[PDB]
Amino acid sequence: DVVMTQSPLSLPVTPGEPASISCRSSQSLLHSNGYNYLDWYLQKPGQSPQLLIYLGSNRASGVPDRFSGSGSGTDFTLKISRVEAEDVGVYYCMQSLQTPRLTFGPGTKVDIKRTVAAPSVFIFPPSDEQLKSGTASVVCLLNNFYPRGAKVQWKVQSGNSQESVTEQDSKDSTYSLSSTLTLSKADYEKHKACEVTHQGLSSPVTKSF
Amino acid sequence: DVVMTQSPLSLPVTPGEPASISCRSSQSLLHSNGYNYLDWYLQKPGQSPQLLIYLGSNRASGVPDRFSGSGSGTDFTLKISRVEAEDVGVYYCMQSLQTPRLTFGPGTKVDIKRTVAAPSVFIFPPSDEQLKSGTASVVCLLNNFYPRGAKVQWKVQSGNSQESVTEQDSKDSTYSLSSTLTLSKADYEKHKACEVTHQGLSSPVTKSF
Amino acid sequence: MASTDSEKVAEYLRRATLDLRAARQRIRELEGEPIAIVGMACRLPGGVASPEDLWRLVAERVDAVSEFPGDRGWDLDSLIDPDRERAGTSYVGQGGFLHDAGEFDAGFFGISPREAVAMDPQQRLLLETSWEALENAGVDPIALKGTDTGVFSGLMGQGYGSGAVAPELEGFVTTGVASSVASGRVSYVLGLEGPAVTVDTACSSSLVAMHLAAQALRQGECSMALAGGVTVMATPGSFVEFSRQRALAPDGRCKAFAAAADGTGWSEGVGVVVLERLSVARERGHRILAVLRGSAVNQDGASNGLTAPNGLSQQRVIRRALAAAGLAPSDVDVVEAHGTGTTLGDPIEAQALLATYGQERKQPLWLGSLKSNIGHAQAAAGVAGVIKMVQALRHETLPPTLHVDKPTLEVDWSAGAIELLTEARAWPRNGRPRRAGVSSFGVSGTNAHLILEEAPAEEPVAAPELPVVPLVVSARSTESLSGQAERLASLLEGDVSLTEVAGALVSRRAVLDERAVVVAGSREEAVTGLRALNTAGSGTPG
Amino acid sequence: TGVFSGLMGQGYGSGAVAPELEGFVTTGVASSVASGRVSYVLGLEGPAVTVDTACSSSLVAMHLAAQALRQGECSMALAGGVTVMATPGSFVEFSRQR
Amino acid sequence: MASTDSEKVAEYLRRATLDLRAARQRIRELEGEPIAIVGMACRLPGGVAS
Amino acid sequence: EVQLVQSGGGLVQPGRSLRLSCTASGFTFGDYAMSWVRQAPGKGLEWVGFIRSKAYGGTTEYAASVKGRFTISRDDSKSIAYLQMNSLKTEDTAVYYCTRGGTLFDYWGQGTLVTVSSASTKGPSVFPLAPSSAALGCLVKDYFPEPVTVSWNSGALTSGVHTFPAVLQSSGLYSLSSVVTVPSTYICNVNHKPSNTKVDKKVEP
Amino acid sequence: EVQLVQSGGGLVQPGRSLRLSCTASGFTFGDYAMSWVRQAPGKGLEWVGFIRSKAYGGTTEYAASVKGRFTISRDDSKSIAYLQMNSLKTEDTAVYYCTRGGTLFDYWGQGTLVTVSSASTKGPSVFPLAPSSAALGCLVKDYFPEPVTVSWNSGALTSGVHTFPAVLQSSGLYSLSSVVTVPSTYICNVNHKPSNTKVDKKVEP
Repeated sequence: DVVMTQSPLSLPVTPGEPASISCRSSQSLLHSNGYNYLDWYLQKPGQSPQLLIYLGSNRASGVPDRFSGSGSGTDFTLKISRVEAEDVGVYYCMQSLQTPRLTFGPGTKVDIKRTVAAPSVFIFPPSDEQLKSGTASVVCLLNNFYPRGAKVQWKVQSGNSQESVTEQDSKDSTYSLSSTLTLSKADYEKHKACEVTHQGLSSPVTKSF
Repeated sequence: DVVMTQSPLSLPVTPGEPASISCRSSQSLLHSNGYNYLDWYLQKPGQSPQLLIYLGSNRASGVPDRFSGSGSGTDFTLKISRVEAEDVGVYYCMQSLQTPRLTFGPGTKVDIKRTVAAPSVFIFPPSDEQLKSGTASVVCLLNNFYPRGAKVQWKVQSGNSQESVTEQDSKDSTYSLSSTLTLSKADYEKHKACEVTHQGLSSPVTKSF
Repeated sequence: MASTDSEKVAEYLRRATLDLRAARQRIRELEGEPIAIVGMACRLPGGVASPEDLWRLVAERVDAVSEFPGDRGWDLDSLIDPDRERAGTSYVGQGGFLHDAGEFDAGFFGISPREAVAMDPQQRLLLETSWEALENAGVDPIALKGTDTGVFSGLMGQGYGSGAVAPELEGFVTTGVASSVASGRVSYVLGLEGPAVTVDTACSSSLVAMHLAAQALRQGECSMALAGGVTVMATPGSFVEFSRQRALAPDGRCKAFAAAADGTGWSEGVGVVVLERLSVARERGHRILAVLRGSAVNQDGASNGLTAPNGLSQQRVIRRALAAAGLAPSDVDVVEAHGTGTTLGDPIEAQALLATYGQERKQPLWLGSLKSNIGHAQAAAGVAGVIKMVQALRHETLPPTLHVDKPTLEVDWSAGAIELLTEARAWPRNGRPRRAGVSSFGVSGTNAHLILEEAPAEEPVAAPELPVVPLVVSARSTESLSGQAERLASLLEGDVSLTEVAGALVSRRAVLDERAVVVAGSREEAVTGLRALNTAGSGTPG
Repeated sequence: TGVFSGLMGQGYGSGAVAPELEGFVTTGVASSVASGRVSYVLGLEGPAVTVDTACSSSLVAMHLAAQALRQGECSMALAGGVTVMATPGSFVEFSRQR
Repeated sequence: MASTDSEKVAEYLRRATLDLRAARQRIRELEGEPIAIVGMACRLPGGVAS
Repeated sequence: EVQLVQSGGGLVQPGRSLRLSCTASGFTFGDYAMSWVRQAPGKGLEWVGFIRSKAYGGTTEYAASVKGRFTISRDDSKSIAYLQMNSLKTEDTAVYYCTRGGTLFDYWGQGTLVTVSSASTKGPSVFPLAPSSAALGCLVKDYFPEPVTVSWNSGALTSGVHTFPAVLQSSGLYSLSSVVTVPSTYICNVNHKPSNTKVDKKVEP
Repeated sequence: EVQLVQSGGGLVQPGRSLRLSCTASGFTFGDYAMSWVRQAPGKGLEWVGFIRSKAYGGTTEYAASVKGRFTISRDDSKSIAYLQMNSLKTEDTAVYYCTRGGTLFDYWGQGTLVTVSSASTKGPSVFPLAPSSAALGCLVKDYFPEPVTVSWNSGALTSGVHTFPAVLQSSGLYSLSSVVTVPSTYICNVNHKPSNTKVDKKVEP
C-alpha cells in the first residue's frame, strides 16, 4: 500500500536554461480534502537539505521565484525557470500522505552540462617499500571524463577493489576515479589488469601491470 | 459554558485618524495548536457582510492594508489607521472555538463623529380627512439630533407607537426620528404630550396636541 | 468544548492560502508586469512620415542618405573638401536629413508666429509627432484633459538661435531652447497631470527614457505614458568635429559590421510611442501593438578611454535585461544591434552578442540593423529600432539590411550561432512567441537594452455591413479639412468596409470647429462624395 | 552604484572658439557628460542619468533615484544638482518684465 | 488511513502561513521602503563649502 | 472567478413552500461547505444552517428553530445548493444569504429577501401634516406592497426633505412620512406602482 | 529569525553511550515538533525519529532499526532537544541533523558528525607512484582519524592536482591518493594532526 516515487536519475543543465524534473508515483496522493501530499527538498554539497516546494504548487521563502511546481494525482513536475551556478546538487521528491517516511529515496543529481569526455586511464605499479611492508595495492586512475558511468573491472575479480570518485572539476567539469586493487604481497607474487567501460569510450580499455 | 464575547457598543469616529475597537471573551480562545479562533466581519449599511481578519493576526485579500488586528488570551483589538467615509458599518468579533454559532451578537456600529445636537421636537395633529376615515395618528418628530439614544413616550401610553429612525445624514451628520401613535377617532376624542428625553437636550421636552 | 479542531482549519484557510498565493502573484506582476504599446509615430529622412511607409521603405531596400541641406544658412563650400586635416572641414557632404524641419502648424496649438519662429524646431516637431502617435492609439486627445498620464522624452541641446539675436523675439529664447520646456509645453498644451521628464544620455537618450516610463507605469503614478526622442541639427559643427577624428564614413553610409566598415554617418530622427500597462490596456479595449518584457540600463564606467565601450558591460546589461524580462537567449531570434559602423565599436558589439547569444542555439539567430538603411539619428536612433521591429513583427517578415559585402573579419562568426540578416525572410506565427532584441550604446558611457515580444492572439470579429452610413470629419482649418478628406478618400480607394471605418472615425477622433459630413452607402458613393465634398460650415451655436 | 544629476545648459564657451581647444567642447558642454564622466572617473556601473525640470530639476533626481533603489538594481545612488551662470542672459531676460 | 490528518495539517500549514505573510510584508517594504541618507556636500555663495 | 448567484426568493402567502437556489462558479464548489444565514429587517443576522462536503459525508445541520421545514442539498454536477422553505410564516421574513465555508464565511451572494403576507395590492392613503403657527409634510399610510415613491413638488423641493423608512403595520400594510422644514407651494406627490396609484396633496395651516 | 545549534558529537568508541543536544531559538519552541535525521558518508539520508508536541501528548517515534537504543527528549523550559544514543556500532558512524517540524522539514541545523570506531590514532604511510613513461602521485594510508592535509611541492604545484577523497578501509583505517598530471622537483607534503606526522616524499623514475 506504500506509494513509491521515481524520477530521472541525472540531468545536466546548461546555465540560464529552463529545466524540469518529473516525479512519478505508484498511486495518487490527492486526499479527500483536496490536497496533494508532496514536497521537494534540495541538497547542496557540504550543506544541509533545504525545502523548496510543498503540497505540489507552493514555494517557501528564501527559495527564488524561478522555482515552481505542478502536477497532481500520481505525477508531479518541478520546473526551475532559470539555472545559475548554485543550483547543482541533489533533489528529493517526498510524499506526505502515508507516515512515517523512512528515507528520501535515490533522488536526482543536477550538475553542469558539457561535452562528453573520454577518460585518461593510467595504471601505476605499487611502491617498492609498500611491497616490503607486506601489501600490494595496484591503482589505475581515470581522469577528465564526462559524464559519470565509468566501470572498472579487475582481471589477472571482486571483493578487494576500492573505487574513489572525486567531485566535478570547477573548470574542467569532468569527473575522475581511482580504482585500487589491494592484496597481500604474496598474492601479487603468485601471478603478474583493470578494464574501463564508459560512454566516452568507443570500446573498453584494458590496462595491465 | 458558552463563551460570551463583548465589545464597545458604538465608536463614533472622525476621518483621517486611527481608531481602535476592543473585544473581550469569557474564555481563553487559544487552542493546543496555538491559535486564537477569533474572526472579524464587517457589514456595510444595506450591503452584504465582509470578512477582514481571521486569527486576529493576518488579513484577508481585498481588505485595505490600513486594517490590522492583534491580541491574545481573551482580549483582542482591531485597529484602523485612516478612518474613511465608507468605513462606517457594523463589526462583529465572532469566535469559532465552539461550533456551530447561533448568531453574531449585537455587534458594534460605527458612525461619523460630530458635535452633540439637540433634537427639534414637533407634534403634528392627525389630518382632517384621516379623522373622517375613522382613525387618528399623532406624530412626534425629532429633527437634526446627535448622537443616538433618543427616547419618546406619549402622555395625555404605550403599545400603539411605531418609531422610524433615519440613518446618519451625509450633510450635517445628525439624525431624525418619527414616533407615530394611531388610535380610533373616539380614543383620540376621549382625551384632550410626547415626552422626549435625549442627551442632546438638557431636560425632557413635552409638547401636546 | 474546544473539540472543534479537525475539520475547521481546512475550510478556514483554504481561502487564506489562495489569498496569500494571490498576493505573491501580485508582487511578481508588480515587479515584472509586461508593458503594452498602443501608440506609434515616426519622422525620418527620405519622406518617411508614417510607420508603414518606413516599413515598406526598408522592405524595398531603399536608402535614404540625402544631400546636405542649405536652407539652414550653412556655408557648405567652406566645409567640403578632400583635406580631412583642413580646419573646419568635413570630408563628407552626403547625409540623411529631415528636410521638413522648418515646417510647422502654429495655429493648431494656438501659437503666435513670433514665438513659433523663436521656438526650437525640436519642440514643435515633438508636439506634432506626439499628437500623431496619440491619435494612432485611437484615443481622444480631448479626453486626456485632467488625466494622470505622464510624458518622458530624450534630447540634447543644439543651440538653435544661439548666435545673433534680434531685439524683437526677445523673451522667448530662454523658453525656446530650455530642454525641460519640451515636456512642460507638451503637457501644458495637452493639459496632462503626470510627471514630465526630459533626459539626456547621448544617442541612447530615447531608449533609457521609455525604460524610465516603464518603472512609473509599474509603480502607479500614471495610467499611460509618452516616450521617444528627436534629434535635428541646425549647425554642422558636429560633422566637422567628427571629421577631425575621421569617425564618419566619407560616403555618409554606416556599414554595419560589413567588410567596408570604415566610418559613421549622422541623420535627424523623430520617434514617439505610447506605453500602457498590459492589463489596463486589455481592459480598455485598445489594440495591442507589442509587449515589452523588460529593460536594462547600466553605465560602462572605466574603459580604455571615455568614448570606447567595454564588451563586459554589454554582457552584464544583456544578462540583466534577460533576467528581468525572464527570458533566455534561446527564446529570442532577432536582435537589433547599435549598428554604429565605427571600426572600434562594431567588433566589440559583435563579440558581445557572440558571447551572450551565440551559445546553445538550436536555431541560428538573425542579426540586422537600420543604420545601413537610414543612418545614425543620435538620441532618436535608439527608439527608431523599436519603430521597425514592431512593424516587422506586425507583418511577420524579417526586413533586410544594406551594404552587406561580407561580414567584417574581426568577428569569429564560428564562435556564435548568429548570422547577419542580409536578406528579407518570413517571420510567421508558429505557436511559439517571437522575441526581438534592441540595444543602444551612448557615447556618454551609459548603455541600454530592450526586449520585445509579439502581441497576443486576438480573434477577428465579423460584423454586418450597414446599408447606409455617415462619414464625419473635424479639424481646425478649412484647408486641413480638405486635406483630411482627400486622405480618407485615398484610404477608401483600398479595400475597407464602410461600417468599420465609420465607427473608427466616430469613436477614435475628437470634435473640432471645422466640420464636414457625407452620407453614403457604398465605397464608390463615399469616394465620390469625399472628392466632391466642398460645402463646409464652421458655424457658431445659438 | 548609479548617479543622477540635473542641470541647465548655460552655453559655456558658446561664442568665439580658439582652434587649439577644438575637439573637446562637444564633450565639454553636453549635459550627459557630467554623469558619464563622474561615473567613469569613479569606475561605477550603475545607471548614469541627466535630467532637468528647470528650478525643480534636482528634486526629481533623488525621487527617481529612490524609485530605482526600490527596484533594487543599484546599491547606492548619487543625486543632486549644480547651477553656475556663464552669461548674464537670465538677468537681462527676467529684468524685461520686472 | 486519515485519522490524525488535521494533526499533520497544522504543521503542514503554519509555516506556509507565516512564509507567505512575510511575502505580504515584503510587498509593502518593496513599494514603500524608506531611503536612508549617508552623505551630503554643498557649495553655496558666501564661502559656504560644508 | 469565484462567483455566487442566488435566486428563488419572492413574496409568498403564509403556510407554503419555496425553493432558493444558489449557484457557484470559478472554483471547485464540491470541495467546500455551504452555509445559509438570514437577517431580519431592522435586526441582526441569524445563522440558519450549514452543509459539509462529500469528504465529510455532506451532512446537513440546522438550528433547532428552523428544524422540521427547511432542508439544504447540494449538486456538484451543476454546483448549486438548494434550500427549501416549508410551512412558510410571516415571522420568518428575512433577507437570506448563501455563504461558502462551514465555520468561516469567506463569501456572500447578492442576498434574497423573503416577504410573507396575506394582504394584496392597495393604494396609499395620503394625509396632509401641517403645523400650528416651521415644519410640515405628508404622511402615507395603509399601502401594500413595497415600494412607494414620494416627491415634493415633483422633485422641485429636496432641501430639508426627509423620507422616513416604511414600517410594516400590524395589519400587513405600510406607513411612513415625508417631512420638510421651512419657516413661514408645498405639494407632495405619492406614487405606488403595484396599485398604480398617484396621489397629489397640498399642505396648509 | 529562527536558528538552532547542534552539539555533543565527536569520536566515540563502540559500545558506550552519548547524548546530542540541540538549542533552538527564535520561535515558540514548545509548539512545534522536532525530529532527527541521519546521513551516512557517501549514501542517502535516513530519518532517525521525532518527538510530538505537548499539545498531542509529546509522544515519541523511533526508526525500528535504531529503536530501543536511542531516546529523544525535550526541555521546553530551555528549548533543548536531546537524543541519547546507546550501545553504538561502527555502522552508526554518520552525520546527524535536527529539524523543526514532524512532517515538513522546514528548518535544518548545521549538522553534527559522530564517528564510532575502535581504531586508534596512528601515523600515515606515504608511498610514491613513480611513472613508467604524464601523471604522478603519492598514496597515503593507515592514518587515523580524519583529516589529513596534502600539498604538492608545498603548494607550488597546483595545476592538475587531484586529491581523491579518503575511503575507510575494511581494516578500519583511512587511505587516499593525491596525484598530479604533468608532462615530462616533484614533492608531496603530508601532515597528520592527530599523529602530528609531517612526511615529505618525492616521485621520480
